Amino acid sequence: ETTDGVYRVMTRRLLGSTQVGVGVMQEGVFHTMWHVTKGAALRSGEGRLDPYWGDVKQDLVSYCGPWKLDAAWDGLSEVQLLAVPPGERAKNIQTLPGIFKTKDGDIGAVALDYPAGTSGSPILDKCGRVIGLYGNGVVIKNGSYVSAITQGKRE
Amino acid sequence: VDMYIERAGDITWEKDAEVTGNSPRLDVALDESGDFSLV
Amino acid sequence: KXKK
Repeated sequence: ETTDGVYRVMTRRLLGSTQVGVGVMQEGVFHTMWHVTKGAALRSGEGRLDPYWGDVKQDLVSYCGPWKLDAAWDGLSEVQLLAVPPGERAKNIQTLPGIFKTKDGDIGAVALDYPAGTSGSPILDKCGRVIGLYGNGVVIKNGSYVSAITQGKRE
Repeated sequence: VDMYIERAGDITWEKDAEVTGNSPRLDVALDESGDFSLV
Repeated sequence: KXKK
């Protein structure tokens, strides 16, 4: 019910489902972006996952316990987006991040474009550790997209 | 509204992967509601 | 983005 892995986040009412995002189950905690769930509870099979920690400024939320993903981009190496697009199987895409330069420091950023419901897909280092989640970013002049590598703090 | 999760795979680095995308160097600001914007 |  909380087995480790990457998951789709779906919504359904009376008709079919829609994939609104993706997230990571690790160490019994589900990790996704705030804009995917708006910080609301999730169903997993017969069970309920309750929000535990989150921050709208970071655009992150964890379920069942505190944020567990602590790996950091090394600022140097290529990474992989494990993209889980709506209606498509999970695929690994390797890229060298660029940089979001902010007044509070630099953040790695990936220039990869996927549908909105791919939000929350994990970005990985060469050891397979999740160094952040995809989907909070900017649209540049030509209409293409750059996502921050958004990572929480493991307290 | 039923918001629910479904497993979609294992989290593994793929050896010999497709490398793509550029590496843009952008000046951005982040507001208190989580929006990034270009400066 | 098919910014979020």
